[PDB]
Amino acid sequence: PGISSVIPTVLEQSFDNSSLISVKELLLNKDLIHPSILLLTSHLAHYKIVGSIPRCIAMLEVFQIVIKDYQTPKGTTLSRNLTSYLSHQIDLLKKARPLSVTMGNAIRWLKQEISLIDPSTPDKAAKKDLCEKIGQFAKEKIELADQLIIDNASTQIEESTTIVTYGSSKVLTELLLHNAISLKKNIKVIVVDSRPLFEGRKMAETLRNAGVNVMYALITSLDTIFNDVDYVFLGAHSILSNGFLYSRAGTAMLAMSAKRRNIPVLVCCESLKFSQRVQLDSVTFNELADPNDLVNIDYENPVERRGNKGALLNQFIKERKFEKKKLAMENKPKGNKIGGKKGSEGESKDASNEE
Amino acid sequence: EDRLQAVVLTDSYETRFMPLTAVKPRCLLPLANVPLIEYTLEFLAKAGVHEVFLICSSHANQINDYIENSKWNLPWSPFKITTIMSPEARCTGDVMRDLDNRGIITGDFILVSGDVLTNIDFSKMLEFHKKMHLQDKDHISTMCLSKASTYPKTRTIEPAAFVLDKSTSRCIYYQDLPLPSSREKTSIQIDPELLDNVDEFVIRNDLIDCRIDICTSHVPLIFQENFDYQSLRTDFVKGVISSDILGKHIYAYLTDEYAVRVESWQTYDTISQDFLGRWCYPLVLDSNIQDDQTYSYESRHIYKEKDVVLAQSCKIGKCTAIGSGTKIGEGTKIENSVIGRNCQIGENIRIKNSFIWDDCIIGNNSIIDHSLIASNATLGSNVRLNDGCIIGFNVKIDDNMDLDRNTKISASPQDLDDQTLAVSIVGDKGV
Amino acid sequence: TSHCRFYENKYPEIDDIVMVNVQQIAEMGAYVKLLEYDNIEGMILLSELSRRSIQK
Amino acid sequence: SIQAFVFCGKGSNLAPMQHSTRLPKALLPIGNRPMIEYVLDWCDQADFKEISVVAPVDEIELIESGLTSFLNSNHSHHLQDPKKINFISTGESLQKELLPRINGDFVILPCDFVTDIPPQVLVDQFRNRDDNNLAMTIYYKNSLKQQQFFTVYSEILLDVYSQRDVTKTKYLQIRSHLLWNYPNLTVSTKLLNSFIYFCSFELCQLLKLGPQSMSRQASFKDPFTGNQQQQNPPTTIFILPNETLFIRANNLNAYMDANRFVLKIKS
Repeated sequence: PGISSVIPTVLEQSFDNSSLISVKELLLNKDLIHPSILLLTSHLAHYKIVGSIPRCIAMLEVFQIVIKDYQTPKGTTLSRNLTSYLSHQIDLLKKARPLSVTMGNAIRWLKQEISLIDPSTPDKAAKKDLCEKIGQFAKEKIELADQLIIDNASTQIEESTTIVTYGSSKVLTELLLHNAISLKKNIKVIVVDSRPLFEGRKMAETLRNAGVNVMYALITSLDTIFNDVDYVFLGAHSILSNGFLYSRAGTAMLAMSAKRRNIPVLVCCESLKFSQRVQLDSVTFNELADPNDLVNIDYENPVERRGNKGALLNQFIKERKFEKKKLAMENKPKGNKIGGKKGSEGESKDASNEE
Repeated sequence: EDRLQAVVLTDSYETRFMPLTAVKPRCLLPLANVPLIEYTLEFLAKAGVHEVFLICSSHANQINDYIENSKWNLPWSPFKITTIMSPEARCTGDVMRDLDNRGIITGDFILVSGDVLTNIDFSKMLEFHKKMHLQDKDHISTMCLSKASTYPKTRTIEPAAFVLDKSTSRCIYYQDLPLPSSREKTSIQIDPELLDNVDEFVIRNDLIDCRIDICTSHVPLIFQENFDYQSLRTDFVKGVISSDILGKHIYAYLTDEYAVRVESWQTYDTISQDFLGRWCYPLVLDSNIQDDQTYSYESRHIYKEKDVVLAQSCKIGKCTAIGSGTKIGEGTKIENSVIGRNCQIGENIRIKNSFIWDDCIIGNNSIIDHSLIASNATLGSNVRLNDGCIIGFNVKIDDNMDLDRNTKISASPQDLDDQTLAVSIVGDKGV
Repeated sequence: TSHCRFYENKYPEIDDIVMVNVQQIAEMGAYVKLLEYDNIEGMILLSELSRRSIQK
Repeated sequence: SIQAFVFCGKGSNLAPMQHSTRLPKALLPIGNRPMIEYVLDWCDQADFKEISVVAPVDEIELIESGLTSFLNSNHSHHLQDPKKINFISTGESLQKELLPRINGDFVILPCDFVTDIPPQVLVDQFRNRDDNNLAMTIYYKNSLKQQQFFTVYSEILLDVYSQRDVTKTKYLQIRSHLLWNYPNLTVSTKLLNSFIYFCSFELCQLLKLGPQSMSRQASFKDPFTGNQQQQNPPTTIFILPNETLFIRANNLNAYMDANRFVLKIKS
């Protein structure tokens, strides 16, 4: 594949469930590697915008492009080394940064598709239909799911609502936009954001660009707007067969607060977000990047400054670790709405048999 | 560097604020219940001034009275306030000449022009100035600069221009052009004399204006020598630079902190908005410098003072302020506004980025979409105004009104439209 | 304005074939407009529509 | 996807070895290490596949010989000859000719190079920040009058306008409508432009329908005006020029500098 390891930073005595670091700067790249994937990796290394949902879509697009580029060889067959290539790609992705359940599902589907179509069929005719099928899948298991979510929201949400959210949950943003402009109702939307990621800020900016009244929030306090807050949706990434949620940042805290004060929380998701794997703590599987998001003194991301911060090894023993993905609870997110419209997260795998 | 004395300019540009000024002046008017010269005074105090020069001319008596009222006439402070007499609507050259003739200052003196609100430390700057002076004999004055508010797309009138230096920090040129309404000039010429002596150059366009100078014992002599100067930024410093005295240099310093001078209406509005937000940290309404005001920060972005009466079923927005003793019945849809102390209101105020000054009686019903109401200018029944509307002094508004953008309302109880006594553009009575 | 039936008569017969363009699903089935026999709506219940993810 | 072009010409600017009957511009061993060797090394570093060197009327086989013998090469390097050459355009006329062979992106690099800086970071910059075109400027000679000046931006990093000092009106000029969008504009004194060009996917349309560029500068980066009139058609992402600064002492060839380069190399 190329070059691996050779990186600074200690193994850390506290929290080491997954490996922590990689390929950022390109040197001596292989001939067969498609550059799009490399570009994507480069983006992800220092990404602000995407989270869970759009990433998968991007991956799908890339795969489609790859398929379009590839034709059946004379020596090797269509199902000879494709699988190997896929595996290699997956490995590369893993090396870059750990992935989502949706992505895995997509991979599985692709594998199934590969298994399905026999190599004896005409090649031109084959991918003509295959690509169409892929497109159809994309339409159904993403856009249609989103549409369904929107419609669920429509029946449920009262005549004009104050809405609170966290992160970069693209579907939810889209829904908000729809509420603002398409169906036309009052949108007192409150967005919270942390230090390491400027996702919330970005979302706010986007809302402003569409013409929405936004309330910006940080870690130090949340309750200042609560003690008034009436209806809340949480940030989503992946669901388990427990009834729990594996999501981003201090969403758990927010959920807890909601539970304490007046009203519970609800999350809407895609029907292909669900896993069959299970966990129950923020120690199980940790998603990590480099401890550098808080080294630069606030404000913007690319700055390059002279000051005081930058003591990972310089002074007498110092560690500056963080986490990205944490455990969201069960007793509080009562709502789960998918391609099967209605249900509770207490019914943690009721749709897994039906699919 | 102990014991200092400075000259400050107040009521610099009237008629620029065209709706106001007839009996009550320009600088006396508050930002949000609090006057603008107070901040300047505070700054001066912080600096450590022992002798204060101040100029009064147009509607001067009232200004003087106000000064007397403010707690600085007593010898508890190291500084005293003295008034310089000058004719109606004047420049800065004549006044400077007068000051020179009078003749008091020995050493360093600071001239501040316009309306400057600062939240910056200056001791370090002073030290730097001192160091510079110590470095070489032929050295003149210090200047301040700041990064502008993102992109100038709503601020249309003034686009600044500066050609600076890294090591010693020095500039010569300055330029302004309109454009968005009707385009004209597309060319600006730059000095080609001596450049490679310092080598390094940093050009910066859009920067916040204030006009501040820390001056040494050269300026009055220079004035005495050459009596052709009118303004300091356009003619004086540049003139001095351009082969007048050999070896004379200036110093520059940059600060990213909030410091804006007021000149127009939209700019003023923006400043007000900024103040409403938590942009300033040494200058906030909860700290209270005067120790007679009781404003404190509250939930859903609102400023308030003690005891406000309001009827049931309410609807409130963001970035607002409500004064003490404002007696309100039913209504209020408050979004982005300032209201002064004590305002009797009948029913309903539809507020969409509005503004209200000191003591305003409002009758029945008002659909307001971004407008300003001035002091003692009482509102009758049915008030309807569009964007950027500005009202003047003693305007006794009665029944039924409709106005649009850029309309200006008089103050005289002289030339301008929208009359004070007996309605505005529905009847003609007055001067 | 777009109207008028494709054949000679307004209303279809028994055993004849028609092509439909779908507008909305669920609750009943598909009470949808035809592109073979007039623009007036024709309905299918949730049973005859499918044989072998159906709602997707 | 990835291909590069190597410009080669004739020694017209240089004064005191270059005017010999059989010696070329590409093969000049002035300062110990060969001149095109560096270029080759750069190419190797850059991971670019099918790289083609463009040749003028003078020297047709010598360059081929250089490519083949002396040196490790391995990769398929080919020397192609266009016909329309005048030199009254240095390589513009060559660029115009070679356009249907470009499948994706192409980099313009002369035969004469002096390099010490890391070169991956330029490429990376070109890739990442959604840049249409990127050029480079480097510091003045550090080792022991009338000068040249250019426009810069330093905190995003952007380029605006390019004018030297040979043929111009005595006093400087700044446009008004090219300021209300993108406000802050800075001019530096010490910097020296190395003349390296990076080109994206959609640039081939300009050099076949209507050319105006002279010495590869005029109609390439300066027509980025999106205000005033709207008469010249913009090709789609908006037209945006870019520039970056670097520390190490190595620069361009335009005047008498070979002697200085020689002095420099031994360190």
